[PDB]
Amino acid sequence: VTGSGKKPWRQKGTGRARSGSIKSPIWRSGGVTFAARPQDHSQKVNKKMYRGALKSILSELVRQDRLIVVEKFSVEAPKTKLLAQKLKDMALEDVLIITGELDENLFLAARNLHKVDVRDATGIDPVSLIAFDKVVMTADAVKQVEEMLA
Amino acid sequence: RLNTLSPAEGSKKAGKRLGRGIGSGLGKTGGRGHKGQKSRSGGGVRR
Amino acid sequence: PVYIPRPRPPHPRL
Amino acid sequence: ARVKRGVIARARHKKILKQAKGYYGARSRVYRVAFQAVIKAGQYAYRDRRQRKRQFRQLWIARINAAARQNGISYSKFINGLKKASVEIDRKILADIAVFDKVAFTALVEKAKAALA
Amino acid sequence: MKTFTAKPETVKRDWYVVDATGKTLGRLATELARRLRGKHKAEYTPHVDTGDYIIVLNADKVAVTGNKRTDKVYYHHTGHIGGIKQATFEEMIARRPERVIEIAVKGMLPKGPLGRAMFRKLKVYAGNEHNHAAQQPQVLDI
Amino acid sequence: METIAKHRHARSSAQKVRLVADLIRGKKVSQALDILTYTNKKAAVLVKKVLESAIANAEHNDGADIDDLKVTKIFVDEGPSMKRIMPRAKGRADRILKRTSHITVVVSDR
Amino acid sequence: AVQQNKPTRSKRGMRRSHDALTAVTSLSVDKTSGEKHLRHHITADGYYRGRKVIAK
Amino acid sequence: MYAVFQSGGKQHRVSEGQTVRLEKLDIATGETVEFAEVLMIANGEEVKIGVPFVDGGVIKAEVVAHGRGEKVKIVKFRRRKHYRKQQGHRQWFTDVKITGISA
RNA sequence: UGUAACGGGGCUAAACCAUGCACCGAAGCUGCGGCAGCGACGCUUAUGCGUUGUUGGGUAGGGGAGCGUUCUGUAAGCCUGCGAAGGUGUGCUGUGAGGCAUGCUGGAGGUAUCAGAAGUGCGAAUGCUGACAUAAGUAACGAUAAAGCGGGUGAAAAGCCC
RNA sequence: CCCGGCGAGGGGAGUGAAAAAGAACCUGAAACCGUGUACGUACAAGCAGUGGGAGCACGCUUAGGCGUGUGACUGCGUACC
Ligand SMILES: [Mg+2]
Ligand SMILES: [Mg+2]
Ligand SMILES: [Mg+2]
Ligand SMILES: [Mg+2]
Ligand SMILES: [Mg+2]
Ligand SMILES: [Mg+2]
Ligand SMILES: [Mg+2]
Ligand SMILES: [Mg+2]
Ligand SMILES: [Mg+2]
Ligand SMILES: [Mg+2]
Ligand SMILES: [Mg+2]
Ligand SMILES: [Mg+2]
Ligand SMILES: [Mg+2]
Ligand SMILES: [Mg+2]
Ligand SMILES: [Mg+2]
Ligand SMILES: [Mg+2]
Ligand SMILES: [Mg+2]
Ligand SMILES: [Mg+2]
Ligand SMILES: [Mg+2]
Ligand SMILES: [Mg+2]
Ligand SMILES: [Mg+2]
Ligand SMILES: [Mg+2]
Ligand SMILES: [Mg+2]
Ligand SMILES: [Mg+2]
Ligand SMILES: [Mg+2]
Ligand SMILES: [Mg+2]
Ligand SMILES: [Mg+2]
Ligand SMILES: [Mg+2]
Ligand SMILES: [Mg+2]
Ligand SMILES: [Mg+2]
Ligand SMILES: [Mg+2]
Ligand SMILES: [Mg+2]
Ligand SMILES: [Mg+2]
Ligand SMILES: [Mg+2]
Ligand SMILES: [Mg+2]
Ligand SMILES: [Mg+2]
Ligand SMILES: [Mg+2]
Ligand SMILES: [Mg+2]
Ligand SMILES: [Mg+2]
Repeated sequence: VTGSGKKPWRQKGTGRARSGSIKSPIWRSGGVTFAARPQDHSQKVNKKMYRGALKSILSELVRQDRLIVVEKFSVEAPKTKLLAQKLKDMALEDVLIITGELDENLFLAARNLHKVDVRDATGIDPVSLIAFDKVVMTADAVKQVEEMLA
Repeated sequence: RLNTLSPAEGSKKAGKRLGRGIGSGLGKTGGRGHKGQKSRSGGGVRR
Repeated sequence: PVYIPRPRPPHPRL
Repeated sequence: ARVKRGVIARARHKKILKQAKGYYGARSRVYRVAFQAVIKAGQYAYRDRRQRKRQFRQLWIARINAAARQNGISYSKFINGLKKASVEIDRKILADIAVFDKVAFTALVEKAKAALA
Repeated sequence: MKTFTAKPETVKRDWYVVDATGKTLGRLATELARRLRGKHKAEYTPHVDTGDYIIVLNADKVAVTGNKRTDKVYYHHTGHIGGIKQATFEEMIARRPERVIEIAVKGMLPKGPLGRAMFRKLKVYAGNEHNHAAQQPQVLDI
Repeated sequence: METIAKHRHARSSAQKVRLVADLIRGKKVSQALDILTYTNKKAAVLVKKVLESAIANAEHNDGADIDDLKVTKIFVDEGPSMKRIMPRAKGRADRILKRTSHITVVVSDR
Repeated sequence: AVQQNKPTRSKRGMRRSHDALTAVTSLSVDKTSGEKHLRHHITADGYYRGRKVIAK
Repeated sequence: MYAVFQSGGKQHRVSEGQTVRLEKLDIATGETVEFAEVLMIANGEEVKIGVPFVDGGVIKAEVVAHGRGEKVKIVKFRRRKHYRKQQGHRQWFTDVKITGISA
């Protein structure tokens, strides 16, 4: 606290409590008793536990039919209109598209649908897998991800 | 589902907060006995 | 306010 | 993650004052002093729920004693004649009879007398 | 169901006259206190004076046992510091015999507005005549 | 109609004015005015200048009939007490409070 | 030389019970002017018993 | 004509046609129950008492409704000893209605 | 200080002794209801504990279980200008932390659930800050060099002007 | 516009959705100070409550009483850390 360190009043004589510095956490405009440091909250989850988490999330996506597997699936013009119409055809609304490789057209088409995210077969993650309504995995991505999980 | 994952029982022991009332067990010297040295701010003999 | 005087010499109860 | 604890403290102090409604002076306007009164009122309630079971037995007994000395037998010999005749009426019913139905209590007294005879 | 309670307005209070001649002061005033407080009534309720007014006659002729006649002292302090004025039994009987009974019954009545409202219903009289005949007190042999 | 006339931030204590205000209550204005005119106080001046108002705001807004006009409800409330500082012996300072009072008069035909 | 508890609103009011003001019982209309004036005080116009005793 | 009968060890005195408030009885909220333990029958003037019981005594009641009583608040407390405890209680009660009384 | 060495009245039994019978007398025990824990054949299915027996005063303290507030995700979801938070009443409900529904004020935000983090819960620290009490309409109005009157102006003159 | 001192402050009128949004300006709590109503209180003793409880006032149901407000009188009761 930008201040001084002088006893605001002597130790005796005063009728008020024994105080030491205008900065004390008690006082108004004083310091916080335990000021939070800028910390890190990254916690280590074992490689094996992360793999064993994905190998369970995917099995349950299968069991819950939220995993729609397809062959090649992209577009020809980077038109979010085109991709949205394509999803209308697929009768879906909120989908994580795990393609084999980021197809710049598909990526640019999905950039602007806040219910659709296109990820390569490697940048997948549990939070997204679970959160998104349905995940569509091109068979390329299926093979890639199963070999990644090993 | 995101709002359905719940940890297995006994995982989170739910912490222990000292000096937060009379109902909670601790509080008013928070499980560190009455006055003394082992009950001071930072007190406690060396190893 | 900002200044506090010393109290009177207390009872010399020696 | 600062939490301005300005609603819980308020709606708790108020919850105490609402219980303190009806107390004299600042004892019902100030939370630092209504709190003592409310815990003291709790002690008094928890203790009077037994002092009442005492007082009402010692009132029923007084009424039965009245209406028994009326009919010529002390409370002791009355209860004794009752228990001997194995009549299990309790002091509350005895007192209320002795107040409302005088001839019923007179019949009770006569039965107790006969049992002691 | 709630037990009965005598109501202040609904209750009736009889009268009684008692002849203190030769009666022992205690065993007179004691029964007087019982009656005044209302124990003799089955309609008793300890927060309402269900007792019957009592008129004491021959209050001079009350008697005490043993040598109490000249040794039972009645003290009272006059508020002022040194004045603890005492008065023996004979001096009390000679000055004003009402106070003998009145004290013996204030001592046995409850202490509190109910007590000082029960003691309002005792009408001790020194001699043998009482002008309360208009209320028709029944004779009482205690 | 209950005509209201107030006086907020009146430079006078909230007690010295209640002393006067409690004189005139439920009284015909024809009598309350006399009382205040021959009351020896300073709050008498305030309450009289306010009662004049209330009567005028009755006769020029709510109709007429200064004849039948009782001071239905009159009350004096604490107001913003101006702080000031006064020095005492040995350097001590004591915060004195210049008091203020919201006078309220409510006169009605009744 | 100083209090030792605070006298409540009860005392702060009862002690003021007698601090109430004394409303003047009644004025007295002048003899001939018809104006109001305190007894034995001259009327606001300088009349007293109906005599222009002031002319001011 | 009233009857003295005990249900929860607390003997009530009830006339035919009025309600009571018992300790809960395992009876559906609209069923008819009886008490075959009458302790005394006013029977107008000639009261029947019975040594342990009025032998022929039978009271017929209709259970009006169950319920939970007023919320009492227990507050245990020891001054200066850092100990208090709050607790509620609502005793179950079975409002019945004395339909019939038989000596 | 004021009896003052029965608690008081008072008592010659209303004292002491001995015998016996009654009765009052606790939150003890019993009676009916309710909860919680522990233990024992169950039900084999993480049990309705179907049943029991038993335990349940508790400070320092150990253990178990929770309520609640802020923020994040679930949530571009849901609620909401046909009234959100907040404030204030009322009723119901839970064993408690508490919740719910709703009246009025408010006039635009809130957030279910299941998890996650805490600046997570105040009555005290001669605590800090702001506000308002009390003493109180009381002391005091600051040199005991001194004021009085007429006229003026002014809404009001003891204090301003003459 | 009216009261007002060619004031302060206010009541009307008017904008405004709202002026108990009027610049002392969103909500507007609590302490604290009033005004009105209901009940109690001027022969009564004490951690100021609780248990009981009459009376009185009021809302509903009718007339079964109940709920609310007070609480006369009485048993017990010497705050908190
Ligand atoms: Mg800071
Ligand atoms: Mg790594
Ligand atoms: Mg504490
Ligand atoms: Mg420890
Ligand atoms: Mg300590
Ligand atoms: Mg030690
Ligand atoms: Mg230690
Ligand atoms: Mg914040
Ligand atoms: Mg008992
Ligand atoms: Mg006593
Ligand atoms: Mg100086
Ligand atoms: Mg002291
Ligand atoms: Mg005065
Ligand atoms: Mg002496
Ligand atoms: Mg027990
Ligand atoms: Mg038991
Ligand atoms: Mg036990
Ligand atoms: Mg325990
Ligand atoms: Mg402990
Ligand atoms: Mg919030
Ligand atoms: Mg408003
Ligand atoms: Mg904190
Ligand atoms: Mg605080
Ligand atoms: Mg001050
Ligand atoms: Mg004052
Ligand atoms: Mg003084
Ligand atoms: Mg003086
Ligand atoms: Mg002076
Ligand atoms: Mg001077
Ligand atoms: Mg002059
Ligand atoms: Mg001068
Ligand atoms: Mg103006
Ligand atoms: Mg706004
Ligand atoms: Mg505001
Ligand atoms: Mg307020
Ligand atoms: Mg009176
Ligand atoms: Mg007297
Ligand atoms: Mg007193
Ligand atoms: Mg009481």
